[PDB]
Amino acid sequence: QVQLQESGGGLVQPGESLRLSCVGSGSSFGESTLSYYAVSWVRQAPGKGLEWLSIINAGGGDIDYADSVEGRFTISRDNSKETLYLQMTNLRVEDTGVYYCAKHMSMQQVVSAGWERADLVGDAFDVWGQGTMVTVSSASTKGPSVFPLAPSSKSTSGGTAALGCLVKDYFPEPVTVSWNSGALTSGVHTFPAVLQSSGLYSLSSVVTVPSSSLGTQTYICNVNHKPSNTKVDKRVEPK
Amino acid sequence: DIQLTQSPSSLSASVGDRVTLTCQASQDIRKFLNWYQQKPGKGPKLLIYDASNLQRGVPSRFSGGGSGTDFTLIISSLQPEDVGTYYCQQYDGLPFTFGGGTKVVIKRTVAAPSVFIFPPSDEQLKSGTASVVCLLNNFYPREAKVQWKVDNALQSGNSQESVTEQDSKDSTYSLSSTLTLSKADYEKHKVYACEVTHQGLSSPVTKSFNRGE
Amino acid sequence: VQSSSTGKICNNPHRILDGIDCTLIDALLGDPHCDVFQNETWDLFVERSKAFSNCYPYDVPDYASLRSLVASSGTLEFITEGFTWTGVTQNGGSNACKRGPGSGFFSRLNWLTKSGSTYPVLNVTMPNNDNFDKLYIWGVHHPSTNQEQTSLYVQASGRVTVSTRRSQQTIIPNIGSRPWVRGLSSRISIYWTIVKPGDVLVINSNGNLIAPRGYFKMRTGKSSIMRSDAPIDTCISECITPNGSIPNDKPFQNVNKITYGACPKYV
Ligand SMILES: *[C@@H]1O[C@H](CO)[C@@H](O)[C@H](O)[C@H]1NC(C)=O
Ligand SMILES: [Zn+2]
Ligand SMILES: [Zn+2]
Ligand SMILES: [Zn+2]
Repeated sequence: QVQLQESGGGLVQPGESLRLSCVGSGSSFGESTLSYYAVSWVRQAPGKGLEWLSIINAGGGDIDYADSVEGRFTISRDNSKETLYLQMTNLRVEDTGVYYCAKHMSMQQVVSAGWERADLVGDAFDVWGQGTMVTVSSASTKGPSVFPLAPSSKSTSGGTAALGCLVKDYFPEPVTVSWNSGALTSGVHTFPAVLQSSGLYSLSSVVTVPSSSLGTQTYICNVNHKPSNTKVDKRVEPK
Repeated sequence: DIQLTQSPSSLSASVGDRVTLTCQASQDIRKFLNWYQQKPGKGPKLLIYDASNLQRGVPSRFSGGGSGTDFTLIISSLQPEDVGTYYCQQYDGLPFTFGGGTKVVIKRTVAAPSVFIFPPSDEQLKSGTASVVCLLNNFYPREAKVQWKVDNALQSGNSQESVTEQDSKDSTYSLSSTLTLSKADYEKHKVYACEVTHQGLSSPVTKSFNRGE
Repeated sequence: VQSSSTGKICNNPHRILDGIDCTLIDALLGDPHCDVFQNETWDLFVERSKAFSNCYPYDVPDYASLRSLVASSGTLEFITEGFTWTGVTQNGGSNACKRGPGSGFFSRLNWLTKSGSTYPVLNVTMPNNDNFDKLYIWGVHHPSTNQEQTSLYVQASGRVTVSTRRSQQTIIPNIGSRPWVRGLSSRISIYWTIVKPGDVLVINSNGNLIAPRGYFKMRTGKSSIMRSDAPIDTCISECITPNGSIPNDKPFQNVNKITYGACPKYV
């Protein structure tokens, strides 16, 4: 099946511009690739639903826009690279959200045969990308401080001990957290970030580990905050 | 613009229940209607296309019906992995539009949270701020009360909670409460306490520590 | 012996239709730059050497016969019929054949492809309940690759069978490259079928069919076709050669063995 992957997202000031890209790989029936299909951009503001933005046919024509971005956004594609683009200009605060590129299922053109469907079907989105985060804010990027949340004697509840990492004061979203390089996943909870009054985000990751483990094993949390090129590995130990 | 209205906005149900989601269009859209599922932090996935067609690979407990203005997505036997949000979507005419989404939530047996408290680390105080964290692990239902006490004085306005999405495997939640105060204030007081109230607990549970112990 | 010509074809008394950039066959199928010729009639159709095709690349097995019988018929009158093509997508088009700004196709033909993930066995009939012969023009797509074949038609090998009560033609498409023409290594082959009164057309295909949209009304009469580069003037002459009109007062002529109308005999 064709697969999609968006990129190009980031933090930008209101009024500025930004170009998102989306690369197709794999293939569907008849070894068709993304350039056989119509594609749309769809976005999702934080905590909200889905909003269709724009559609473009396999061959680059039959373009349309939602009124909310018409005259500001321009959709295009380069089929030689199996890549779609969304050029955003005059961005505003409410354009903030996750942007997905999404393939419509009906075959629209077969170039090797000089064939093109008479009509743009625009039927169901059978493949979506993972999305790319766009933040429109006056605020500047800031990387996180990472502090250990240390297990202590008498902290046992159930038959387990708990420890974690507090990732504090960063902007914009998002940060990723893993434990022991992804080797430890059972009993891991990474909480949603909360916006603080300062306008910066804060987040915690915790894990519950048998009490016997404490002194004996090693527990390390690996934090990534790409927006500031931050990569921290902090060791969590008993106080 | 064609408007799609989904009901209910939110639904709680037990494993095994037959669940019905509805989508109403403001005008006749024939059968040009699709249903998607989106799990937290993930992209949508097609379940049903053109009102009633089950997408390849989607479990058979999902089915679709309706036409014109009235459509339904039915889950014949709800599974814990079904938690998430379901959207309908219309392509009779541009602009394409989505319903506002319906969130599905699993009901399970009560499970009391296990509670832990963490003092601020030394590195953080070194930098003028003190964060005290309280963790409630693996509980149900989601409703819980977490109260901070400083030197036994009931705190307010200076803490924030965050809650995980319902777990896809055991349908429980976890929660964190963070009490934030300046290093000055933190050094003022001695006893820091997190008191938790929850339906699975016969009486409030308190976890605490004494500063510098 | 008439041995000279003015060098011009006289436009009376015979009805001359100057093809300009179009051959008669391109006019028949409905090549876009030729749609001006839709439903036209002639006593003599004049084909120019500068004519060119500008649509999907095609060939016609027994080209000479189709061209001859249409030329003799003397009309392109076309009557759309309501074929029903269940379970396929219609009106396929191509950028090799733009009609105005968008992709298009021959006006008289209907390029059918899969709908969803299937192309069913088409099986349609059209009775002739009139008292004249109907000429149906239809076609077969030959893809250049297997990938192309399945993308368009699903079946790994297609087939087109068109029949009447006493004739039948079955064509199997042939996958492979031909020389690149206007960007394309694929082809359409054109075939035709005559259906007499009281007879019936049956079309049965599981892929690669380029369907008819209706029929050309057949006539009999004095119409013909000629290749010539002579200009067409306003004047009167019964005898026309590719070299120009000639007087027919003399019993013999030495201008050209190709002639039309009341003409001296070539010697
Ligand atoms: C094709 O249609 C004709 C006319 O209805 C019918 O006699 C014949 O059985 C059909 N053939 C198939 C393959 O169904
Ligand atoms: Zn846990
Ligand atoms: Zn509008
Ligand atoms: Zn105090």
